[PDB]
Amino acid sequence: RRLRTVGELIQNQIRVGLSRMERVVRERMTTQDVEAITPQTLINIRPVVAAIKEFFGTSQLSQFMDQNNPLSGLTHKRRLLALGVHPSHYGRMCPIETPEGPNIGLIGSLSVYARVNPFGFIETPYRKVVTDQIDYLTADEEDRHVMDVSPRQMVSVATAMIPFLEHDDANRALMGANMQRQAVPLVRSEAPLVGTGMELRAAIDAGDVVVADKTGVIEEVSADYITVMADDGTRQSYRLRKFARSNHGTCANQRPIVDAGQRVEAGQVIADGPCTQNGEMALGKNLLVAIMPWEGHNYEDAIILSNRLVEEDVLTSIHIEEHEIDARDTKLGAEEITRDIPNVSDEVLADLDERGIVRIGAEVRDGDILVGKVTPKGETTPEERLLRAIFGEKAREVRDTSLKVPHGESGKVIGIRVFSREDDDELPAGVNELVRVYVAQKRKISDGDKLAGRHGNKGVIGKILPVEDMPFLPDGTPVDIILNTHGVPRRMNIGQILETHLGWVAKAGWNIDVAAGVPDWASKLPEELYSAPADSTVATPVFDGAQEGELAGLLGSTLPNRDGEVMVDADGKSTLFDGRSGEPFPYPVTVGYMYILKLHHLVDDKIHARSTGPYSMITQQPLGGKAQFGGQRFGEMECWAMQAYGAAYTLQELLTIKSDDTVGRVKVYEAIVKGENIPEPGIPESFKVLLKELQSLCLNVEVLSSDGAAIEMR
Amino acid sequence: AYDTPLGITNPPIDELLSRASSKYALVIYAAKRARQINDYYNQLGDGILEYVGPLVEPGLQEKPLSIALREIHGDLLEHTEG
Amino acid sequence: VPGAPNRVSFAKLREPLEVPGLLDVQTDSFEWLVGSDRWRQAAIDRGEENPVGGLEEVLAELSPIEDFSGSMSLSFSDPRFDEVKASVDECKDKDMTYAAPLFVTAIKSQTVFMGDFPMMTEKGTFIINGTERVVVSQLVR
Amino acid sequence: PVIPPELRPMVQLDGGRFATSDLNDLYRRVINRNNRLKRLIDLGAPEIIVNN
Ligand SMILES: CC(=O)O[C@H]1[C@H](C)[C@H](O)[C@H](C)[C@@H](O)[C@@H]([C@H](C)OC(=O)C(C)(C)CC(=O)O)CC/C=C(/C)C(=O)Nc2cc(O)c3c4c(c(C)c(O)c3c2O)O[C@](C)(O/C=C/[C@H](O[C@H]2C[C@@H]3OCO[C@@H]3[C@@H](C)O2)[C@H]1C)C4=O
Repeated sequence: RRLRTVGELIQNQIRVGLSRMERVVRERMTTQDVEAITPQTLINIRPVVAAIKEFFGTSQLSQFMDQNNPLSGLTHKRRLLALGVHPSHYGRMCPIETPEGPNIGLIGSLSVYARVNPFGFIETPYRKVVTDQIDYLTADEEDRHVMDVSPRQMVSVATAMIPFLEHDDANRALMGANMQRQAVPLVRSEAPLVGTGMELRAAIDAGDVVVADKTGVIEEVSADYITVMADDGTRQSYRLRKFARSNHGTCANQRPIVDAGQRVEAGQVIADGPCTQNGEMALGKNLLVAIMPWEGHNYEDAIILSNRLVEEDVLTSIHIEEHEIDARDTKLGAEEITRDIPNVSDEVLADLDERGIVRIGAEVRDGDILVGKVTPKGETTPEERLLRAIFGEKAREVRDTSLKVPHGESGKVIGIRVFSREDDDELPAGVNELVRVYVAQKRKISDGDKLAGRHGNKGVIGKILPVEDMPFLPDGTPVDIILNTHGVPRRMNIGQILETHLGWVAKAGWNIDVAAGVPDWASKLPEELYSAPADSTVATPVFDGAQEGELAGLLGSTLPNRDGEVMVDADGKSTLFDGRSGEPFPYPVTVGYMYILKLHHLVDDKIHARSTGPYSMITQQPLGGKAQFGGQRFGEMECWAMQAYGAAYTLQELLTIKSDDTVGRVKVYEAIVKGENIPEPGIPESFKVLLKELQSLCLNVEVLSSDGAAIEMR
Repeated sequence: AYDTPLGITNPPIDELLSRASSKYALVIYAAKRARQINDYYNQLGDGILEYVGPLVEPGLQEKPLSIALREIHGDLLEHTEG
Repeated sequence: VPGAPNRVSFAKLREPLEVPGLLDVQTDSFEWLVGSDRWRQAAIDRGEENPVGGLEEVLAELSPIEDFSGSMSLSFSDPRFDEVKASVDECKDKDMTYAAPLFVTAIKSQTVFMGDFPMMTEKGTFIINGTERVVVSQLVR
Repeated sequence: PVIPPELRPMVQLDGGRFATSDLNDLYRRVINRNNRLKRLIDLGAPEIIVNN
């Protein structure tokens, strides 16, 4: 295990930059006579500075940091490329968090307690057998192998945060890790009700949480900053990231968790990060679940949600996106960014300021202008000049080039950063002005969004039911989500059911009601676990955590609600009333609280529709992947299905007039507008390009009809 | 049976396939007639050609392709197969 | 943890060794690279008595570069650092890179400048052209 | 034969950068050496240089 560490693999790139620099000091010192030579004048440091500049920019190891949650960035770090299963992989690098894609086996995350030796060897901690001292275990310690340091040695941070990890399959355990690093920060950031002990330790070390450096007392507490008055007398202050756009567009917001009069010890959490609450990772919310299949709306993976989640903004998340536009150094001259647009209504630029940039706090819908800008003209139609001269408008140059909002997105403008030429600032050559606009979106949870839990289960939101019609307990308390059972008797995902019952045990509390001792299931238990109040968090380590016997014992003990009625039996089931018909559901249905997440895949980003749009230059086909109107790809596999049906025209329409006919797609849009018949397709541009490619290869191709020997496309 | 067809599924393809040879002949059957109806509705079509239709009672906003299917269902027109 | 919330643990066992800083995988390497005085505190509970720096080790193994015809004293030693140009917020806002300029301090003896040397933050990340980057670790034989 | 330019385009990219097809450099490779060969023939150069 070489385990090239960042600094060591950085040094290796400096070797090449220095060695190739020394090759020049050998040659260029000979031509010039001596006493005109110094290590300074001859050494050109370009190869040295180019190597480091070429490393971060071009190296595959230098990666764009992935942070939509503190855990994703923490696990992006500690990740390692294995390109160059076994007993040595146990306790050093877990194959458990390898991606589910084709790169499985080449990519893995470092274990929790793994330490790196200076030479690159991975040292596992352990206790010689049970001695209290801890020594570094490795292949050298594999020679004389006799006790491990602790459980979850082979388990990483992402995997160690899955409660009841031992019950789920390695696949579902693997998917659960990837699902956690896909969560998005919610505005509320409610902590998990049931979990392991890693939430606290992983949150503070992620770096996105505010930690106190020295013991003291807070002097001031504000949304902007927090000041701590230390007993030593020194004064420390912490500026809080407020609605900062992350790398992938997730709002990074810090909330102060302390007050002025509080006295904080060193290392304590002063403010919560985006996905943390009270100093521990909160990647989702706690919701009331029902495992009954509900009239096919949760069919096969789909999940049904209560409208309460939309009303109370529990799954709502803020998303921010940056837009940029630049200025002069153009083709036919330098253009200027101005509010004036060539010909538009006064109401269209109403939200634009004196410079022409969208004013902060203003709302923007699809197509609205963000930054107004003009270009140099060609200044070179007759029919347009007549109307211009008639009504008095003039051929003021110009071509309208404005930064509009992309199709299918909306929000409010939080801030604008402008870089002008008047001020001396740093900018690329010729570019006079640079302005970046940041737009934020408050995204309600919507049908189609992808939700998932910690056990690898995932599925889209099938339907959002109004709060009135939902399976609800005799309390009148509706369930938040409704899951389905049919997944179990192939994949079995047992852990998903365990935390569901423990989620209800923790929400309602319990009291074992010991009489004449404690029951036998509490034999291996401590005394503090008994008699807990409602809404109590619970920690179950991966391999040393709870067991089935203690669970049912807690299922038997449930603090009733206000009126004293018990809502859940020892089987974790309850009689739910159909909110539509009113009749109760004939059988008891399992209910509880499960911790679910909101994955980065969202409907607003994944929906696309195009009627007409821009087309590529070389190939006249439409082009997707820009800010607007991406076209869908019709491959040969789809062409095979289209041929299997025997539909000749449908296939011809897609490949000629919908894609590549230069004169076709314009005359169809014309015929559709007039309401006429759609014309017969022409020759696709792809085929005309094919013939020229053959002619350039010195192959004389000729398209011959029945007569008139050869025809030229033109 | 089949209490009542709704929208696209009306008329049934089984009662349509009796009017032509194959399902592919059915496509060209109703497609070219839709070209004739949509022509007539816009106005007289190509050089020295008077186009007729619709033959059946038109719907409220019924499309010309949906009309031609009801026309074939009632044997209101014959075509020369092949 | 002083301000840690109360979370009941079902584990009847005890973990004596707290989890080491999971971010130490990135920090310990870059501190070894630059030869920070904090990594120089590894000689307080010493091992091998010499705290040779990564750049020094690379500069020492190449030093001196001897021309075949006549001897040339190009030996490099004791590289110098300057305080970081700007803060991470300035580098991310102004789109520049977070770096500390490094010039080697070493037959003429004219100290030479090399270039802007990127630096790692407390989160273990690099700002390269205003973008926060992370250098993964590679595993070869 | 020389392929039309629109199929081997050279257009100004975003942010002021330039972009072009490889055919332009591959065609440039040919016409450069074909011309230098004309210079060598007219120069009465030795056959080693000409045949090279
Ligand atoms: C733009 C960029 O930098 O992308 C980076 C990388 C993806 C970003 O860090 C990205 C933010 C990522 O962190 C998050 C992202 C959300 O994840 C995903 O995209 C998906 C959708 C797959 C995950 C998901 O949603 O399911 C989350 C990732 C989580 C996991 C388990 C994961 O994905 N692991 C993962 C995946 C990979 O495929 C590779 C990979 C690779 C190397 C050496 C790796 O170690 C990889 C790796 O560990 O070699 C290849 C051929 O190519 C290398 C291409 C790129 O590297 C650059 C580095 C330089 O930057 C500019 O010049 C260089 C450029 C040419 O290559 C890769 C390394 C390549 O395929």
